[PDB]
Amino acid sequence: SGFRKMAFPSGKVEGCMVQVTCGTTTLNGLWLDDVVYCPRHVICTSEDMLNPNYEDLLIRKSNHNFLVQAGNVQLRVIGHSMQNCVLKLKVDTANPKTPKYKFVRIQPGQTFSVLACYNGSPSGVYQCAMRPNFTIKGSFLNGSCGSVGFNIDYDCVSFCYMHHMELPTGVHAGTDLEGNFYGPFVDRQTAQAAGTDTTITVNVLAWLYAAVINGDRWFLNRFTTTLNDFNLVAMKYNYEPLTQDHVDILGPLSAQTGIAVLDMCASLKELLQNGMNGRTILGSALLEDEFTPFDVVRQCSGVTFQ
Amino acid sequence: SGFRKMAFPSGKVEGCMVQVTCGTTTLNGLWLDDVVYCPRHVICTSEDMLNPNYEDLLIRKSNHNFLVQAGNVQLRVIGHSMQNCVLKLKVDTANPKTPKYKFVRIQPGQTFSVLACYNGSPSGVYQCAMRPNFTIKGSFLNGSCGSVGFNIDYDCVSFCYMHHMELPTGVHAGTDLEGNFYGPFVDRQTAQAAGTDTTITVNVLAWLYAAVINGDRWFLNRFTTTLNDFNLVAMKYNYEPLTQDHVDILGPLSAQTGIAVLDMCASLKELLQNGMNGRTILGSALLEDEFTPFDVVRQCSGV
Ligand SMILES: *[C@](O)(C(N)=O)[C@H](C[C@@H]1CCNC1=O)NC(=O)[C@H](CC1CC1)n1ccnc(NC(=O)OC(C)(C)C)c1=O
Ligand SMILES: *[C@](O)(C(N)=O)[C@H](C[C@@H]1CCNC1=O)NC(=O)[C@H](CC1CC1)n1ccnc(NC(=O)OC(C)(C)C)c1=O
Repeated sequence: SGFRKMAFPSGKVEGCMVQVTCGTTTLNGLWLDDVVYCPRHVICTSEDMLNPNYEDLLIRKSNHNFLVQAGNVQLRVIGHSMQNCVLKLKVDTANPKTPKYKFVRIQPGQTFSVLACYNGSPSGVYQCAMRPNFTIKGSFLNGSCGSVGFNIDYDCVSFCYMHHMELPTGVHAGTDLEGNFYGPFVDRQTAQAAGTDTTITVNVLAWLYAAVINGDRWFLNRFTTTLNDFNLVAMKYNYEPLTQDHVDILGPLSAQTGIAVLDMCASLKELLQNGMNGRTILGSALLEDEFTPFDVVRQCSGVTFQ
Repeated sequence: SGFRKMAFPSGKVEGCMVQVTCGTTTLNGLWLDDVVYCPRHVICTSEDMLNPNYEDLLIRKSNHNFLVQAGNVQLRVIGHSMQNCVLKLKVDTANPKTPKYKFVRIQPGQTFSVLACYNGSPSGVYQCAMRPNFTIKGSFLNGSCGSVGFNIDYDCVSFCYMHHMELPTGVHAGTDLEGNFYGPFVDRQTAQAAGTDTTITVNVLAWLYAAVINGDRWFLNRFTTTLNDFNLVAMKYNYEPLTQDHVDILGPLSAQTGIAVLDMCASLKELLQNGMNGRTILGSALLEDEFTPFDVVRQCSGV
C-alpha cells in the first residue's frame, strides 16, 4: 500500500566511493577491484576548462599527482589511463567491498538511482530517469562530479552513469562508465544546451497502472483507441511515440489489473485533451513519467536485493 | 543545483537488517550489538491478532521458536523480552556492522528515510514526513513490518521509526524503537483510522525557498503580509499556524535568498488563493510540505 518514488538501497555503492584529488581539484571516484574511475576533468585547472586538451594534460601527470583517499587511508596509484571522458587509476589495493558489478549503457526512459557524494563521502540517494533529451533532472552541487547512477539486480550492481556537468535550466549530464556521454555534450566549459525534452509515454502508462493497483481509478473511461489514434493526440502534447514494443512491455501490468493497454491509452488520451481538472493521481497533480513498467512491478510486488 | 526528494544513504542500516520468523510469520528485525528489535506481533497467529495477550503469548514462546537469519547465517536466540510494542531478541552474536546509533522520538513535521525490507533484505529507500496526524505516507507491502526509519548525522544513525501497520487511505503507522506508537494506534487487528491531517506550513515555506535558490522565482511578489494576516488566510486552507519560532527557523533560508519570511508568506497566500495557473514549482503542480528547513539547507549546501 502507498506508492513512492523509491531508490535502490545504496550500501553496495557507498563502499566503492573514494575521493580523488589532482593538484587543486577534488571530486569523487568509483573504486572497483584495483581500479578507480573518475571524470577526466579532475586533471584540469579552471584556466584549462574553457577548452582543455586532456590527452596533453594527462601526459604531463604522473601516478603520484593523484591522491586517492578511501576514508582516511590513502590508496597508492600505480598506473593511469584515459578512456573517452573517464580516467582510470590503477591502485595497489583491491577494494574489499567490491560488489558483483557490470557497466551498462542505458536508454532514454530508463531509470536509476544516484548516490550523491562530496569529497568521497555519500550524502544522499534519489531516483532519476534518463530523459529523451539525454539529460537527467538531478540534484548536484560543486564537488558531486564522479557520483554515479546504478541499478541493482539481485546481488549485481549495474553502473550506468557518472556525473560530469550542469547545463542550462539546472539539468545534468554525464557519461556511462566507459566515459561516453549520454547526448551530444562535451566535457568542456562552453555554451551547450539540451534539446527540447518530451514526456516518456510508456512510463506515464506504467504509473497509471500503479495508480489503479493502488485504488485510484477515476480517470478510467469507457473507450479504447488504436495505437495510431493515440499517437496523433500524444504527439500534440510533446509525448514520445508509443511503440508496439512499449505496448508489449506493458502486457504484465495490463493482465494484473484487467485493463487492456489500449484502454489505458484511451484514458491517457482524454487526460491530455481535457486535463485533470484539479484532480490528483497517486497524490500528484501532473502525470508522472519517471517510473518504468519494471519500477512499478518491482514496487507493487516487493522485489528485494542481497 | 536541482532539488530532489532525497533519502540518506542506507548502507549503515542495511548492515543491521535481519529476517525474523516465528511460526508462520516472517518479518524484519534490526540487529544492533547482540539484540534484535522487531514488532511484537511476530509472535501472533492470525487468530491471536483479534485481542492478543502479548505478555501471555510470549511466556509460551521458546527462544527456539524465533528463527533469525542474517544473510546465510542463523543467529541463535538466547533471550527474549518485550518493551511496549517491540520485541527484543538477545542473540549469541553481536552484530559486527553495528553503527554508532541512538533511538530518537521524532516530532510531527520532521522527516526521515525509510529502508523498506522484505525477508530481512533491503528493497528500497525513500523519504517520509511524520504527519501532524501521526501517520506517514509510505510504501509498504506484507512482509515490510520491522522496516525502520532513520536520520544520519555525520556517522551516527538516529533510529526513529519501526513499521507495524497500514490504515485506510493507504497510509502507515508504527512505533519508535522503544515500541511506543506514534499517534493513538494499537497493534491488533481492529478497525482503525487516521484523524484529519493538516499541512506543515513551515515546510511549504522551506520548499518555496528551495525553489528560489534553484532559480524558480516566478511566484515571488513585491507584497508582504503580517504574521496574523497570513495565519487568517492559511488556516482556512487547513495549514498549521505559523509561529514566531517557525519564522526564526526559516531565518537561514530567508537570509540566503534575501526574501523576508513575511514577504515569502505573501507568495504563499496568493498561491493558496489563486493556485498556480498552469505553472509548476520545482516541477510540482501542488505545494509540497514534506521538506523541512533543515532538508532544504542540507541539500542546497551539500553536507
Ligand atoms: C564537477 O566538476 C564537480 N567538481 O563537482 C562539476 C559539477 C557541477 C557543479 C555545479 N553542478 C554540477 O553538476 N562539473 C562542472 O563544474 C563542469 C566541468 C566541465 C568539464 C565538464 N562545468 C564547468 C563549467 N560550467 C558548467 N556548467 C555551466 O556553465 O552551467 C550553466 C550552463 C547552467 C551556466 C559545468 O558543469
Ligand atoms: C506487517 O505485520 C507485516 N508482516 O509486514 C503488516 C504490514 C502491512 C501489510 C500490508 N502493508 C502493510 O503496511 N502489518 C499488518 O498486517 C498489521 C498488523 C497489526 C498488528 C498491527 N495489520 C493487521 C490487520 N489489519 C491491518 N490493516 C488493514 O487491514 O488496513 C486496511 C483496512 C487498509 C486494509 C494491518 O496493518
